[PDB]
Amino acid sequence: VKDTQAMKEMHFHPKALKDVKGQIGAPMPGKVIDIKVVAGAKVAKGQPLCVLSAMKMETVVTSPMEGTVRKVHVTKDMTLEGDDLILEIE
Amino acid sequence: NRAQKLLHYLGHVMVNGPTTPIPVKASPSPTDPVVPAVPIGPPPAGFRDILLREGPEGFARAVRNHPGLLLMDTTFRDAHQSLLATRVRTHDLKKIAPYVAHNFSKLFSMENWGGATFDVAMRFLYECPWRRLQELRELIPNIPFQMLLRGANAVGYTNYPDNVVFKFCEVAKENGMDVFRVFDSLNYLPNMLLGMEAAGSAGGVVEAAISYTGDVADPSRTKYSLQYYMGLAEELVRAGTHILCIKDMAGLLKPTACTMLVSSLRDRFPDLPLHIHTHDTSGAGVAAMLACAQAGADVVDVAADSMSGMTSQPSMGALVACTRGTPLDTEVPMERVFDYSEYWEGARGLYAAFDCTATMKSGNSDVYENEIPGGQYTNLHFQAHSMGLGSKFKEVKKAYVEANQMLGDLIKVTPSSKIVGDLAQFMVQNGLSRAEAEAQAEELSFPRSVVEFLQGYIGVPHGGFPEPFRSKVLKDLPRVEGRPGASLPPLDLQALEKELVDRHGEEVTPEDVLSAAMYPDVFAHFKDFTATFGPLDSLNTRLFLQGPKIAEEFEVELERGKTLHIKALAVSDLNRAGQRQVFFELNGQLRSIL
Amino acid sequence: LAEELVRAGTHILCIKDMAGLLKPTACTMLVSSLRDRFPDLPLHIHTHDTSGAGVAAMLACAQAGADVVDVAADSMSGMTSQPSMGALVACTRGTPLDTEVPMERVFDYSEYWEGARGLYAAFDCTATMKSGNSDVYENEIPGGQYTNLHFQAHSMGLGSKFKEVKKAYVEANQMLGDLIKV
Ligand SMILES: *C(=O)CCCC[C@@H]1SC[C@@H]2NC(=O)N[C@@H]21
Ligand SMILES: *C(=O)CCCC[C@@H]1SC[C@@H]2NC(=O)N[C@@H]21
Repeated sequence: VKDTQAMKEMHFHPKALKDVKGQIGAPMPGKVIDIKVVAGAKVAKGQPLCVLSAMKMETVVTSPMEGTVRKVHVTKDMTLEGDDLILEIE
Repeated sequence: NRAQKLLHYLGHVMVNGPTTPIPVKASPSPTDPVVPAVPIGPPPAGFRDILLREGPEGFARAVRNHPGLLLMDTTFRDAHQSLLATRVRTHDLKKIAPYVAHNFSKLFSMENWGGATFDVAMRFLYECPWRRLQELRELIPNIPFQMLLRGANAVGYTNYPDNVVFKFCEVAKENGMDVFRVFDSLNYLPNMLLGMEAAGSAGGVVEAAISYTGDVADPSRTKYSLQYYMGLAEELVRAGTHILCIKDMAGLLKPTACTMLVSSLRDRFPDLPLHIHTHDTSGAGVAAMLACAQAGADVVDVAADSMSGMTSQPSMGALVACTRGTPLDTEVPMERVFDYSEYWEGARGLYAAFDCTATMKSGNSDVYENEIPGGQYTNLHFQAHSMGLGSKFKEVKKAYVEANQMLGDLIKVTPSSKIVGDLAQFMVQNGLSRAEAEAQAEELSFPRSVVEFLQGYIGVPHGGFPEPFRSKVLKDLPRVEGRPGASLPPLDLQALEKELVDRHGEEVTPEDVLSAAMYPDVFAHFKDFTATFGPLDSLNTRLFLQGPKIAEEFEVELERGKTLHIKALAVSDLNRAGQRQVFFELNGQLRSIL
Repeated sequence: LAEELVRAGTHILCIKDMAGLLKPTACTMLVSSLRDRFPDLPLHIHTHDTSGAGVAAMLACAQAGADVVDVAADSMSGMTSQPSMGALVACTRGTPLDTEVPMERVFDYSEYWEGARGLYAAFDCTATMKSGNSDVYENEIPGGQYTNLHFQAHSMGLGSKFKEVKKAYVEANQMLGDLIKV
């Protein structure tokens, strides 16, 4: 008998696919310190745009390619896990 | 309002839980360690009186001439990170202090503080290290202290201005500190000279240690041969010291390496007493230490019986018992050792929430491949757990060797394994391999600490580091050359006092100013939390650690003459807005806490 | 005793130590003494790493005259077990004794046991043995019984006062007199 009281749990958390290079994933889990790029802005090669903080770790996000961003999936001060959708660069 | 703040803190513990992250879910046992009976009289005379009556040189040749072997007990700094997570409270620590002062005088010097102790007492341990030294000065007026400092960057993990180091060193020596230890992560001589001259400027015994890495008896081992050690030793001795020491975190000193190194070093310095520091990780540390003692050893670091082995130092009992019918003649009674070990065996179970032997569980041979520091293994385990790689703990350390090979075979102790630890953690977190991480090292975002290391803020390695990798990572970033501290802009800490006073400071002492200038944000964390919840490190370690139940009457001696008996009479439920109420009984007073 | 045994007629002679009380001095003196009038018969030593410095004593015995050595796997060593593979294999590299056994294979052999020991969670040294204890000289307790002794005492229900049970052992020994217990 298929149970109707399963109540499948909803979690969002946009996962970043490895095949797509424009999609950006978190190298480590942690909390975003700050974001350096607002939506619809221009990004450069080898330029920092986001910083991650852990218990005793800090990571700064380096832009993968050249272009413009479309949207910022992460806004500010959130618990981020590794390799999830945060920004896209075009 | 202090008692009310304490009751609020205890209730918050009971309903919510301990604030510090608990690595392993274990409940501390209700077994009170036995405090040994101590003599009434004053502590005997050791070697502190000799140094007080003389200069550093007097203490130096007093050590050198003495017939016998000198004991470095490390049951207060080394054993913590060697076994636990350097996660011990001070309250129970002042329970053998009269016993150590009174029974133990043949002891050379004691390892009170540490940089790790300072960091943990500013981050997680809600205590003040300057106090930690201050109340401990008056409990043992017999034996000199020994504290682990380093050359370029005194207490933090990145380089710091020279004047700042000058002021820490002078203030620390002022507090009553006795012996200064100085080293550097690399073999960078200017850092060593800076630390030596700081230790001298404070005024006192300046002891030099150097890291030992690789096999010095293997003919194949060519990067770190005997001559490289010898030349560096000659540099250090011309620099100007009092006692010469060896740093061995991984404990890779074989008996043959022992004897050859000791004979070679003593061969042309039969004047400097020698200090040896090692960890019993391979399991054969005791025989190597015996050979070192036979050859030329002067100061031998030995651990307490119940916090020994595993990743720790050799125990008291084996060293004392073997050296019975020999001229070496440690000449230290072992009956006291038995009770001291019994006290530590009781006290160790108090901290079971974070115990490496849950994962460690055995001797762990096959470290020559890993070459993992003894004082960093459990810390890496904890951080991997916190990030969430605790399940793949074996895999994380499988990636340490490859990161070491990426930046090459270099000496790794404090800011030299943690960066490679970050490298291995990244390696497993992205679940990738070495050669391609080398290949795509341009776009792949790398941890910032690794970038700072490649910048050379730590210094220049003895063997260098690969050019394509530094080119692909550093890319277009400005690079600091030579000794960064010399070009580093010295910072001023006077405005620190004014800013602290105008923000939350009302009686800040210069030592607190130093602590804030060293680690500001976490200092604010400490102070503004201790302002709300009241004065901590006044209650029993076990009582806070469990604090799990009601109708338990426990007394907290915040001040003498104030028992502050606390009886958790009952605990209520949710009234209207997710706020509960608890019943406490004071010494004679009922309090209803929310 | 040894001369009587050799007059009886054997093939190999063995020295047993449950508690691991061969000091390096006692090691070398005893081994040389036995080897003095018999540099032909095979000699064996079997001890337990109970005190903690058993590796040093075993090395001394090997250097003097030892022939056969009892050594356990790394994950089943220490505490009150026998000396580990790793120490003996590693120390005898630039040494004429030359154990000469692939240490890489011993590594995996040890790892198997490190993994496998976790199944028997019921049967272990546990909290009675967080660290290798000394005062074995004062206890005179065979290392082969400590686990069975604790199991039996807990079976009666003396696990709580397991401490007093073992510090009663030495008075028991002297009440019967200093005799060898195996
Ligand atoms: C943070 O939680 C405290 C520091 C943990 C790292 C410690 S410091 C001293 C040891 N050396 C090392 O690399 N890790 C250990
Ligand atoms: C009963 O529980 C099993 C036999 C108990 C005796 C064993 S024999 C080997 C050990 N050594 C000792 O003295 N007792 C143990």
